[PDB]
Amino acid sequence: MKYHDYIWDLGGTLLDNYETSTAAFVETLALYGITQDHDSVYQALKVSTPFAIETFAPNLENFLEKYKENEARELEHPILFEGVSDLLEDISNQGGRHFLVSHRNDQVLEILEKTSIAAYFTEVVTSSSGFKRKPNPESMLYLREKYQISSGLVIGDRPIDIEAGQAAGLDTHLFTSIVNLRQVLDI
Ligand SMILES: [Ca+2]
Repeated sequence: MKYHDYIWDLGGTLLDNYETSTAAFVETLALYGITQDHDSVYQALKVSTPFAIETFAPNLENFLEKYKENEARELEHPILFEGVSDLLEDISNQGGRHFLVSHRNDQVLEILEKTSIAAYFTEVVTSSSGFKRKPNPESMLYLREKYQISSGLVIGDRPIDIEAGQAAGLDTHLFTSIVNLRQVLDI
């Protein structure tokens, strides 16, 4: 068991936020009589919302407003990446601890409840903890000190996650899939 402590990222790592957003974006396009495929919309949103709108909905009246309403509805039932809860469990079964660092406010906590993974986290750091944003290592150094982390892995989907982890003296994993993370961990 290579690491004891796991410092997670939510969006793009545990939470498939682009899936719920894609569902909302595709359904909003349909209101205007427009069909676009899942994979194109998903990739466009991963670039940015302005890119997705300029690409697929540049002159659709009230599109953003309606899209955001549909997205909020989708997020009544957020979607984790496939296999997340089983991986969290396998790690916890070996005595591992899970932490979460987010730049978002305390809505994070609602998402963890709705997806039934709140029980996994020893501590969830949100913006209300007052720390600087990644890639600044402040929040991960706080966790390292408070929880006396000697064997920690920082998992996130973006460069800033890796940079924060490195600057905090922790090993990192650039998340692409749950299966691949399992392969790296032998678990
Ligand atoms: Ca992320």
